[PDB]
Amino acid sequence: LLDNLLSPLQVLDIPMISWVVMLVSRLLDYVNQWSFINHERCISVVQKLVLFLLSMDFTCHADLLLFVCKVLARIANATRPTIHLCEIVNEPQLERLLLLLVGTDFNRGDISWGGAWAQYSLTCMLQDILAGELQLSSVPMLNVCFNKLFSMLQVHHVQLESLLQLWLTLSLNFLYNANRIPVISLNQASITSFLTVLAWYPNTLLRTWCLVLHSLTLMTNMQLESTAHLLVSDPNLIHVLVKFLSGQHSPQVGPTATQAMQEFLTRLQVHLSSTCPQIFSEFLLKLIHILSTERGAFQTGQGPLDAQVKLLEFTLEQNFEVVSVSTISAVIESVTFLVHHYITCSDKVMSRSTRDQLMFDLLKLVNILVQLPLSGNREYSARPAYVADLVLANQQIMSQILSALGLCNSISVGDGLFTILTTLSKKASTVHMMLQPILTYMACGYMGRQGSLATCQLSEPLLWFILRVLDTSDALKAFHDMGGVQLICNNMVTSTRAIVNTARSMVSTIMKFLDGIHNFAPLGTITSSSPTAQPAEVLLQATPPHRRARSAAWSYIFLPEEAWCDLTIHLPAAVLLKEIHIQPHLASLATCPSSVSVEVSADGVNMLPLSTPVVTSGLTYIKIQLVKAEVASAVCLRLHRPRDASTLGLSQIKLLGLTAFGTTSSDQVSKTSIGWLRLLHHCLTHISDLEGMMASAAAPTANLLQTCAALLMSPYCGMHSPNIEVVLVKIGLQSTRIGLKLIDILLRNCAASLNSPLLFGRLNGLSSDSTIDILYQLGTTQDPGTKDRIQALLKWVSDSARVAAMEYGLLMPSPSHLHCVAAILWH
Amino acid sequence: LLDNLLSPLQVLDIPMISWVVMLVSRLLDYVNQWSFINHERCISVVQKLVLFLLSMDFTCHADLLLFVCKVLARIANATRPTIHLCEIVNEPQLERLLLLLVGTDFNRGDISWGGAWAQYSLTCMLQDILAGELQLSSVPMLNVCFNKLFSMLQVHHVQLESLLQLWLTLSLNFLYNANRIPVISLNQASITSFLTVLAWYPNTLLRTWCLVLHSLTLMTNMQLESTAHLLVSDPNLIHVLVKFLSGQHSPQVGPTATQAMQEFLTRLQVHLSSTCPQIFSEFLLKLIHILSTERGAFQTGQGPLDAQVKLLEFTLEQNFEVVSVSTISAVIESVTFLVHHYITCSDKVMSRSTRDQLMFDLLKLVNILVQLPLSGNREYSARPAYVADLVLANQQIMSQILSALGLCNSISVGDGLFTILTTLSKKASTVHMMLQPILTYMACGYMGRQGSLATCQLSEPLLWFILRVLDTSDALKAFHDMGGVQLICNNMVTSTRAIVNTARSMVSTIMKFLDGIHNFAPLGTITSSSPTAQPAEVLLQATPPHRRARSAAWSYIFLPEEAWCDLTIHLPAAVLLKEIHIQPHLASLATCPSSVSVEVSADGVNMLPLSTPVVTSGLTYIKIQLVKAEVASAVCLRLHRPRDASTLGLSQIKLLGLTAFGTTSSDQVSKTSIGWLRLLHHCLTHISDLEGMMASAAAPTANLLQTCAALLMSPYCGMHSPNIEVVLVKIGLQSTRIGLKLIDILLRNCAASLNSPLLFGRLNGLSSDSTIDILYQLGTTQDPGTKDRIQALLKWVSDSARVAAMEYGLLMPSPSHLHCVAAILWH
Repeated sequence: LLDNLLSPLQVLDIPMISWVVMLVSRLLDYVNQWSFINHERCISVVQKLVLFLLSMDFTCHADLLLFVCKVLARIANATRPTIHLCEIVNEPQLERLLLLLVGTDFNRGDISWGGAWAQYSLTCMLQDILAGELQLSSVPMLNVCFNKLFSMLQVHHVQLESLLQLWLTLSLNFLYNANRIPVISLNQASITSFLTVLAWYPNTLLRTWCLVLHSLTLMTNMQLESTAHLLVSDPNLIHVLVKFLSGQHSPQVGPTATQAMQEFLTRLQVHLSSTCPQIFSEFLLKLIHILSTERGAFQTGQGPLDAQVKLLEFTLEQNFEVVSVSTISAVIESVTFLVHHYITCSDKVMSRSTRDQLMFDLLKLVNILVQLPLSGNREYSARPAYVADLVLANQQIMSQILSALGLCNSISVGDGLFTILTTLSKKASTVHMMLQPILTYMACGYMGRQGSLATCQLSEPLLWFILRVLDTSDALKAFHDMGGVQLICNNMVTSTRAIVNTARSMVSTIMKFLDGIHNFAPLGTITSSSPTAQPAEVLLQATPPHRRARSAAWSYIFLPEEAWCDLTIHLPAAVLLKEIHIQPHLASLATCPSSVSVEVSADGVNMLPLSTPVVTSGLTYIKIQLVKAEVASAVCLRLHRPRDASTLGLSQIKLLGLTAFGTTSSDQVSKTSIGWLRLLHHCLTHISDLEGMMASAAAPTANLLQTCAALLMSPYCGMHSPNIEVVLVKIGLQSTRIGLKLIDILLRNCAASLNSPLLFGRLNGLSSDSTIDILYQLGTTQDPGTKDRIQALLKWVSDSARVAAMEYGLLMPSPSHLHCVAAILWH
Repeated sequence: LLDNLLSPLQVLDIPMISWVVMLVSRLLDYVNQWSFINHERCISVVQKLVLFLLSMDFTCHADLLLFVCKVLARIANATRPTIHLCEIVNEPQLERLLLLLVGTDFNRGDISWGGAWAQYSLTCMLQDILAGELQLSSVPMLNVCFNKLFSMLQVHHVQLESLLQLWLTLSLNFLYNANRIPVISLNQASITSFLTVLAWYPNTLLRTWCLVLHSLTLMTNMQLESTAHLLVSDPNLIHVLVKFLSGQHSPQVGPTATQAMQEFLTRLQVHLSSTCPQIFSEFLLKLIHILSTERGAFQTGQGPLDAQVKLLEFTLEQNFEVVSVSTISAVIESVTFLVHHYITCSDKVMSRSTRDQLMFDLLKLVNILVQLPLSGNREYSARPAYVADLVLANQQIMSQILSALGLCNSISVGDGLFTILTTLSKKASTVHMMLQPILTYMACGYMGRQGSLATCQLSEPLLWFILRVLDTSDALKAFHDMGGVQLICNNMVTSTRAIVNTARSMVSTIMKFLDGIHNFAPLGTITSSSPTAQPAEVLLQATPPHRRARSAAWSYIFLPEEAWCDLTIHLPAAVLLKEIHIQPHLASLATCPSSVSVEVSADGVNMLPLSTPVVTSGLTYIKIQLVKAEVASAVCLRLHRPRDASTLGLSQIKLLGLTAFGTTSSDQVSKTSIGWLRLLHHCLTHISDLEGMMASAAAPTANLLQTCAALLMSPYCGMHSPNIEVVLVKIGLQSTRIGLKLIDILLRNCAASLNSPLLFGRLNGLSSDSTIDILYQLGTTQDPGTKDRIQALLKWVSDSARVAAMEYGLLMPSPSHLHCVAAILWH
């Protein structure tokens, strides 16, 4: 009946056909993909049903199409030798059929031919018929058709997303699995056109990308040169993966997309492993280089951080043997520049309640790369020189790394840099290779500047690294041979001139005599630029409201056109602001500001934003820490209207910091000259057998003893007094002349002998346990100068006596130093 | 006393000096900027105090420095002829003093010389001394010094941020104001080096930018060629403003930075207005072009949207006379490409609870630009041709605009495009200039493709535009002369072949006989991949929990390493999912997911992410609307851990959509061929005097009447039946032959005479009010064909009679058509 009703296709009574198709559908379904709807004569009727599907125009209706598809599938699958797709259609028919699903003459993006239900029904019918099959195989014909469909992407005759979805659906035979061999084999031209289109494809949304990654994965599993090789060897693959990784939605792509990318890369690695894994590792390194280069995704903070971190994690497990040194060095250089920028461009505030992980993973990758042995000709990682040597010889890379570590303080990004530098030192061909960049760094100031008072930036981490490099006698001897001792001694003198001591002295003491951070908000006065706003004085109260206070202490009603509310807190006097706490109304977190822009005014008149607004939606407590404490007599909080409320509710605002003086006034290597002294102490003491040499290198430098004494008589600035004492004794004893100079510095004139050192800050002849010990050791140490030393000591005694019988050192001899001279004579 | 104590500067007893300085400070303060601390001999002591400040090294202490600064300022300001800075210091001294504040040998980024309090005290002292001044003026000397300091930026001897802060502070005399003339005049070399450094400066945080903008503003107010001209004429200014505008923090810069940018641009405009405003307008257009070009900020969705919108708003108020046509056309082209990308790359979901404003403002700018008169030589906007003409002649721009409007549906971005097109038509030199791009667009398919069934995308907005362009007789005549009637008629036939009707027909009726969107969540089964998660079935309940329910209906405890929780809802059958509602626990909005990644599965096995995760922190209700309804038998919600909680709390999840059939199964121009018919009706009816011509152009096209009849007998698809009837009568009457064909189509064979039209879908001879009216009018209209028409009518009667005495049209004559023939004979 249905056969005869359709016979005109090969006048139609569409109403009678409809009744019959519905009846036949109901009978066949009484005989899961079709729940949404709730053997030669068989070939005849199914062929006619396909013709009918192909004949449907605007006079036909999608709802009938659904049943036609359902019945077609069910009949194909009901016959003993299942009817194959190649018995049902021919090539032009199959092509038109698939174009109903994917052609741009039938589908206009959001508008699909026959609607979503028709698309779905057609797909389900094709899938059912194929599955029944999986005499003549239909796969050859599907291959022809899909290769044509892929050849049609470049001219915009086929929609990428629908083609991919369809090819995935039909080739999976139904759950996706990254190890599946597609039923429908695409040819090399298809894969190439696919990559080309993707490289230029402008509208790649996330669903499209997930389809793309799943399909690339399955393509790698096709027997086409393997497809994995074709793909990785194609320049377009890098463009495509860069587009993907370069990106109110979250920047992320979410776990499923990230895992899709991982599965793709894993499949590439696996297919290339037992043949040519070097091109895969080189592809990964080229990719990372592109992402890390200036104005690239990593540098601009673009793209799905989750996918980028996953890429780095995957890359860190790869074997980089037989990789070109050019790509390795390119990635090392881009990465070191990137991480240096990252550490130097750090935001001025921090709010918490990650890109660090990405930077750390890149530094880990660099660590892996610098350890690779080089080939004989130094062009490829091998498998006794190393990539490390090329890096050490690169002055710009080493400068960037060392200054980066110089900007770190006491595993993180700084730890990553330390690990790299430690590796570089272990892998350096010679200790000189490692020392030369260190010495270059120590010989210049900020960003390689020169100048009289310009000296390089030290940090506890960088210092620890240098000490590790200077750990062996061979390293210390080389350091000496390259003029390192003179360099650190000069740097100590210079840096001591170019810093003022921030440790409190007697001015702070006189202030205290005249009467962990502290909340100054309660002392403040709070205003709003809005004339209608509720008085916010309650926000300043030292004691917050109860964590269940049902009504926000303070509320702001936004006019429908208002994006920002402002609250300015004027303090009675400037303070060193370190943190700003904002407590939103916990009971109604929808009224929390979506973001907060902090401006600070030192003079309390000219406000300056601290940073870009911090995102605060979803936070129960907003803690904005100033990385660098700022002098502030006023703080303007600009609170952005909540995402999902017209009122802003706040409980408390705290402005935490320190006063200059009073009770509320509560990395030395980075802020003082002490790091140079710690280096000098290490050189003088670490390898006793070299002390002599080091002392002789150090003793000549002008004003070194005066500076070291100054550091000795300073409040603790990151070096325990005994080490400074040891430095002073070893230099003072390395020769008689310097011994006399040290005695004169301690007892008589301790000042330096606009860029010249001065050391005016200390009274002459002051004594401490340290100077007593030093003088005792100078007196009682037995060597050629001992006599002269005693002599000078006795001179200072009689001189003092003489002045007393009538130089602040001589008008005010320390009783302790006199007693020390007596204790020396006694011994 | 203090003078004599300091006399060694020009041995120091720093303790005695400290006591004295503190006493003197207390006496002077008993005789607001210094609250943070709580006349030739005068020149002598102040000079010595400056020497002391300059002599401070690590043996001196910052706390004393504070009082030294306070006392220095107070003494300078206490003497009758205030002591001027130039009496206190000389050039090298002043330079060192300022370098204490801004030099990189004394300041290391976060580490400042003497600490924040010392920096502040030094600044306050300089400001106080200057203010007292404002015999010899100190301004010349400050000019020298600051020009030197700016010359020192390029070699990294001066920190940009501190130099800018200091120059701003000192030149303002204290509240900042964009109309202030700086006290300290910088020279051309300074401004040039400033711009150069800024162009390359890698670490420009927001405070740096605010300083930069304030200082550029004030520089424009300096009498240096005016400084405004120097700035705008400098290529670096564009690089700098692009860096600024190209950018958990909000992408925005906040109101203060945005206003700083506006003030800067306003000052540039004002300074350049009465001299050379064309270079300023050209600068604005070059800037916008750079931001809008491919891979630029606007295109990549980067930078402070608030500042970018403010830039566009500012630009929209400028006069663009005497601007080069090259820059105008460049910006028009980049902007049209951008907005086309924007409309075509729209996200697949939408969540609400803006970049549109930016796109709309760019389209407004384009609208302003296309209206500019051209100079005689067509190289510069003038002040009777227009930029509009150049745009109309640009095929790529017109294609992009028209396809963009083709993707819009019934002021927004689409309104902006419509406004532009309307302007282009009003400004076109001739109607042909406007019609040619329309006709080109109508002659091709998607992205200019060709093909048998490929036809262009129409939309209600684009259609309205075309009708407005075809409003006059001159326009309709030209449209006819260029073959537009034949084009729209062919397009109607073709598009009708290439679409299936999605309107419900009798299959939906039979389904209903066999028994605004709907929540299918309650029918679903919900699971989590986490074995420990609480059963989430409560989330599916049709009825939400009370809006004050104190305990989340469902909660998920995140393991410390878990970023995502997942909830998969399997539905009993596929549905057309249109929306996903997620109700978080309103009482505890801290437990709301920070973001939600929706995956949908049509087969309920293979999940595909819909889009990148939607940001949901701060939302009281999460409504994710699928722009394109998707078939879904399962939905996987991946909820991201809250920003500030280890538990996720949810009240309800709804999955709203439609079933294919049943009770729950509840822009035609874009999805049908009707737009072509609305155009044909407009051509045939709008200017009665042209009807003849139009009809003669339309009547020849093959299968046109069959298609128009098909559309007539279709369910309403965006065209009321009377208009279709008018089209049919006018064509059928334009000649006797076609009249006979129309009679045969209505009474006998209505089917078309894989790309050929078919129109199989309709029984022959069916009647409606419309066909009755058409046939009546054909019969009773008096003209040459009338007789033949009656004749054919009578033929159909007797033929029918004859078949009855023994073509479905003849075996089933409509009683209504027979009666209509009788009513015709009677008249």
